[PDB]
Amino acid sequence: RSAATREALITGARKLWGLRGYAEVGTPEIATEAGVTRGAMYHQFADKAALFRDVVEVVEQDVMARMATLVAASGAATPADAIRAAVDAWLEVSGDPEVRQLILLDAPVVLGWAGFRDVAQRYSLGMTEQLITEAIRAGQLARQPVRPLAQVLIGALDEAAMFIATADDPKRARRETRQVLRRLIDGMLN
Amino acid sequence: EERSAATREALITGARKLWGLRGYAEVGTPEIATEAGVTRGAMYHQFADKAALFRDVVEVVEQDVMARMATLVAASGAATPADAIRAAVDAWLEVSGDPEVRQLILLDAPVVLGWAGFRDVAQRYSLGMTEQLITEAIRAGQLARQPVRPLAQVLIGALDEAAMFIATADDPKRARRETRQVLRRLIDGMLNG
Ligand SMILES: CC(C)Sc1nc2ncnc(N)c2[nH]1
Ligand SMILES: CC(C)Sc1nc2ncnc(N)c2[nH]1
Repeated sequence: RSAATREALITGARKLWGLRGYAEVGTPEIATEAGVTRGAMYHQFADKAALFRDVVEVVEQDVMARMATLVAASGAATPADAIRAAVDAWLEVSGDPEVRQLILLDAPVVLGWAGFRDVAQRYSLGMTEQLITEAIRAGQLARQPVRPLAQVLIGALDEAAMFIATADDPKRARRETRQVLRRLIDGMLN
Repeated sequence: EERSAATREALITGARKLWGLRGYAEVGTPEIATEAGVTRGAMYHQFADKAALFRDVVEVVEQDVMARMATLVAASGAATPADAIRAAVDAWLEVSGDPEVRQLILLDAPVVLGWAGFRDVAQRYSLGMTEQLITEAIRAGQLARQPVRPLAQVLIGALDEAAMFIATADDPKRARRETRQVLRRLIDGMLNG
């Protein structure tokens, strides 16, 4: 009922904002894409930013699912190779035009830095801490505090993706950034 | 004329002090005018609104952050580019740990300036110094030849997240010790020297 309306609105908002950006699409156009009235939409979402918060949750769930599948697919043989594949998986997924627009460009603006940090960490800290713990257990990464390392790596990878997202030559930005991240990772791994 | 130049400096000083202590959201422009000893009319002549005064406060705070980083690196006695990078990382944790810098740069500025605004300021102050330390290390053979701007950007993201993690940690003393250790391991893995 309400759940059907909310799911229609989130789907339509993800599609249209994914293509043209948060700033360029109003709630009435999203209501039309979804097949609901303005009244029904206003009942479910106070304002545009509330609908965007639910869009970011569903997109982040999909980002983390896709990254897990690419890492499972990579044929990584050790925890060190799992971390290298996880970095390749992030650059691949964050290079999706919808992810670029909603997560890398719009979410930091609409959510704020604190908001974006909270979402990024809520979705990514667990996977990141896991990869670090497995590398430490396999003797391929120095025993060190896991959470601070995970935090710093997430900040590095988020900034890498945002640099590529806004680069004048994104093809070259991506190749050069991937080399930077490999050197950084490889200096930690043994 | 001289009265107005004095008023502008008094407002920036008083706003920096009070917002530094209690946060942007907790201090209004009337209290800042009173602190500075000027009328609301004199404050309104200098600053269209509260956020315009905050933008000028961020500029003098950022100038002092970058000056203090340069001072702490000069004071380290670093003799090589590699040792200057190690000193610069320790200097950022020290400077970003100043309670006024924490409150105005790490907490208030992203909110008041917005994302685009805050990133533009952060880059204007930090990218130059960072790229210079990287170029010197590459020239000295202490860092592999590579494109400078992508490395600078990734390291700035790492260092910004380190500072924000300490700023909001349950135990900031421990967060800072542990973050300093992981950043030292990270740069020592990349530096030939
Ligand atoms: C996969 C991780 C090693 S890196 C990462 N950064 C992120 N930022 C925003 N949303 C996410 N899901 C992120 N994941
Ligand atoms: C230059 C390096 C220590 S990293 C750095 N990130 C920053 N963010 C905001 N304002 C600054 N001055 C910053 N410096």
